[PDB]
Amino acid sequence: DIRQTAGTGHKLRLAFSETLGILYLGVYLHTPKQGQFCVFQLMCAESNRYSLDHISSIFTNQETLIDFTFDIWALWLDDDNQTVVKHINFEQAGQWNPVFVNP
Repeated sequence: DIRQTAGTGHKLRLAFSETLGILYLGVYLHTPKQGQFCVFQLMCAESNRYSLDHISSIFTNQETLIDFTFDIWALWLDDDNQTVVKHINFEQAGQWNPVFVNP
């Protein structure tokens, strides 16, 4: 899936939140067009078993993922040492903001 950027397939696939509940995850899927993300709930119970339950099936980004912190920060890699960062507010809805600078 590397295309022209050899070694970029090596990336984190799983992020967790800093919310002291620790109750949900972010997961990255790769696709021919740059991937998707999923969100899962974690339910813990007196039955002594933990459930991992789907919430967000799909989520759409842009450049080649380095790392992500899940509100979902996405940090991306491009050629010649280039970068882009993106935020998305999710509510099912998505508001998006990227990074671009011309100096």
